[PDB]
Amino acid sequence: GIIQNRSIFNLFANTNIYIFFRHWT
Amino acid sequence: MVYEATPFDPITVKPSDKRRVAYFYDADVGNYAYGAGHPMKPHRIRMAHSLIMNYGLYKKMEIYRAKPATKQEMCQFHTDEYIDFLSRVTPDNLEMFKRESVKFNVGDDCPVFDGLYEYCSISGGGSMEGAARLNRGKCDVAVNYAGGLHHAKKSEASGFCYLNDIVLGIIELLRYHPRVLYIDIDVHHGDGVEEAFYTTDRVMTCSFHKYGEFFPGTGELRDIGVGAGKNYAVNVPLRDGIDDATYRSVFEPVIKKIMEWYQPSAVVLQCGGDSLSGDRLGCFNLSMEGHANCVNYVKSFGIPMMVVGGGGYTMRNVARTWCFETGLLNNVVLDKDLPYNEYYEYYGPDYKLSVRPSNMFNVNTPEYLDKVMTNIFANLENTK
Amino acid sequence: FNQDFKITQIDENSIKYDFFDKIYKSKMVQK
Amino acid sequence: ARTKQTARKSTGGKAPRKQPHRYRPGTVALREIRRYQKSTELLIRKLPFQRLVREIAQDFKTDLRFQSSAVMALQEASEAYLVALFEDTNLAAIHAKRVTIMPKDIQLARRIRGER
Amino acid sequence: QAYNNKAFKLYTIDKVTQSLVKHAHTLMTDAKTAEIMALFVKDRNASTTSAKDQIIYRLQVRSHMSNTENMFRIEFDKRTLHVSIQYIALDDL
Amino acid sequence: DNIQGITKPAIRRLARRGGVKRISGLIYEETRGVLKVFLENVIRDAVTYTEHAKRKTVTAMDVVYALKRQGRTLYGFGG
Amino acid sequence: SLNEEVTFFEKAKRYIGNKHLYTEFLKILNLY
Amino acid sequence: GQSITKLDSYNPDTHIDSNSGKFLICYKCNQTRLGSWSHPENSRLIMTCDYCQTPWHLDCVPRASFKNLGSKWKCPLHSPTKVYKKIHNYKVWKKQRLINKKNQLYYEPLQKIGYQNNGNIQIIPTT
Ligand SMILES: [Zn+2]
Ligand SMILES: [Zn+2]
Ligand SMILES: [Zn+2]
Repeated sequence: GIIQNRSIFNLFANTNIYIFFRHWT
Repeated sequence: MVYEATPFDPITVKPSDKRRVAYFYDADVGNYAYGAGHPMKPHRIRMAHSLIMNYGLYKKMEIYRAKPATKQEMCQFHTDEYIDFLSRVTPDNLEMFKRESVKFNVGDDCPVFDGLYEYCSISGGGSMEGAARLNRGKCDVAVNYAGGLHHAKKSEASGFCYLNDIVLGIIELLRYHPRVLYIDIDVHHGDGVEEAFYTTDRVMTCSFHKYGEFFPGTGELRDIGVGAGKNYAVNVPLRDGIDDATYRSVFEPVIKKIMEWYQPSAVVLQCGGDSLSGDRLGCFNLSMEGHANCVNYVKSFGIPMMVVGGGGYTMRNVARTWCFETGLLNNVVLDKDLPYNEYYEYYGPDYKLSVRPSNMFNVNTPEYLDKVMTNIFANLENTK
Repeated sequence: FNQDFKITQIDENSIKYDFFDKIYKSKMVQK
Repeated sequence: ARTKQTARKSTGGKAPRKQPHRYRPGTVALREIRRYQKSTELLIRKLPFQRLVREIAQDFKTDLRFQSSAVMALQEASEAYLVALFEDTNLAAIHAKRVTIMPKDIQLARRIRGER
Repeated sequence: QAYNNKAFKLYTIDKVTQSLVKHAHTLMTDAKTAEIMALFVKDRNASTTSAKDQIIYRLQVRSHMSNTENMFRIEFDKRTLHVSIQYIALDDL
Repeated sequence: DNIQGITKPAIRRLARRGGVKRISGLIYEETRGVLKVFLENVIRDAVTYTEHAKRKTVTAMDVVYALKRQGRTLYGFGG
Repeated sequence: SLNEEVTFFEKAKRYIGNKHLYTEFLKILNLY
Repeated sequence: GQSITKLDSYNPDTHIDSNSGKFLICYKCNQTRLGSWSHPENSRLIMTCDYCQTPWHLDCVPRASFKNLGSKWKCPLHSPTKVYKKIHNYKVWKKQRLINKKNQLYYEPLQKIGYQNNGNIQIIPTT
């Protein structure tokens, strides 16, 4: 189940990085 | 699956739909004023007309001064006592008529100015002569901005309206036409005209109005007429801030379905300028293109029509949209650069023909208008 | 006279039985 | 037949148009005699007082801004004037075998004070 | 005047950029917050990862902060730069 | 109406500081008029002084200056 | 066929949710 | 910006219950369209019934106003107090008015099935 040359990248975050990213968007 | 979200297409005239246009204007209409603090101003009529003359639109149309209506001719719809009170009341002898002031709703929100009877006579005469010229075939489009009093009723004055000239015009149309369709794009509901022709199938009254806690309160979707006039009174309730694309995608399917289902012989179009953005009492977000697209779309059907101007309480915007609508009826699109008129100082800061819409929320969701137009289309299936 | 405006104390099962009874009556009388 | 109009409305329906322990009376009063006498803060809420000055100065000269310290000077001066006048009134009352200041008690004080 | 009131959402550009700046400042200078971004750095820089790496990265992010906090799965796809954000607050516990 | 802003309980507070134990009810509205006419004397002079300095703003200095004229000096605000 | 007929009422009650709305629903079914 | 009409601005503090903090789920669509303040046109207006507090979207029940003044707004789920039926003239039925507890008698039928109640009933729990 190895996913080589991946294209979908996941960022797991708390409320701080989420609110920062929401302000960026 | 009835409402479709479509962007507002640019207004294009039809060169194969040339219409003989009759213009009804009495130079006196404007010299009448409801009051000092009052929003309704008949002065908007002559700055609209000054834009007609200075655009050179009088060379493509015939200007008429309709004979003012007498007492009886007004009594074709109203009672004798109401017209008798209207023809006799002045601001001087207001204390001599106190019972009739509250009986006929005249004195507050419909004030007594001393040119009241003459103003009503000019409006009613303009509407009736436009209908008469449509009957004899002397013109295809009759333009009369002197009237539009769609809130007036049989024995009362409401909504800054005293003589319901539109009912008189539809009455004069009914003597030669079997089916007359009345379209009201005024932001208020055409309660007087709909109430007058509620029980008849000869007149279909369609009103595109804001329906909230707004004047006159009538105009629920379930109001479809009683008796023989059942499903012959279409009410289209709208919310605040409807823009040009939304109003077009509501107006064109409903009027198209009425056209191919009711099949009228004459059309009365109430062009209330209070549907425009920035109005004192209106709450819509229509630009002048959005207001005039209704007039251009109803012009495409070829039915002999009577364009009658109604509301509009900011004089500059209603004058500009009436000039654009009148120019559209001559199969021309007026350039967005105003000519020099005597009221040029109103149209600042750009001094152009366009009425700019506000950036306020179009809260008329597609689901609500889809349900509204679905029930309207379902009620229209019985009008064949 | 307080007995004229007496509120009937009914239950869910009785409403279910009455609704079923009356729909079956209506359906088969029209049939 | 005398008649009068009160509706003041030529037409009706104007809205639908298009246009427990309890102290004896006085003990709490003397307690907050002591409270407002041992205290020095300013008893007429400020904003309301400032406004009193704007609407009343307007007459002598429009567009007259007031340094903040000024409306505080008007307050102090006004509270000093009224506490002095109210001491005198209480006296003008305790004079007439009574314990309740009344308007007359202050139309007099001001006459003897000569401020009238 | 330039945009015919269609640029009203740009009236507070200074305040929103200031709030973004403040959020970045408390983003690096908070305990149990900067190591989450360090784990994001290790996940993004080291590509060719299987699923099991993604779950252990998820619980390793979870173990950094409190048990009552909210997780967010901000998915990015190189093709199309499409950022899907998913709410898994107290869901993987 | 800004005058009615000088509220009853405030006039009661002034009476309490003044040592009054029972205030008539008709006093409250007498104290307004007396208050007004007095302020309307100081502030008048406060402004004469103001429009003598060609100043458009008034100062607390001009206020205590108008009090000195009236007679009731006020210490604590300058001068 | 039979099972849906006997199971219609309490599955409707489950779909209703609030007991006041189900009370008014039973009132509707009684008025009919 | 803030009007009793709740139509001139985006107000997301109407999908949130005040005393519970949860989301007012509309009855018909089973959703709360709160919007996102970056696409406020995606937010559907929601009102609550004035009797049973059942939240309804402005589009699920066809309504353009919020019913701010006048009569209390009634959601479609409530049983009518007045109905007209066709004789095939007509017949009308009006529900009895509420009576204070000293003059109101609640009685339990002995007959369970077919008891002709006037339509004025009370629901008891089923045991
Ligand atoms: Zn109108
Ligand atoms: Zn809904
Ligand atoms: Zn409800």
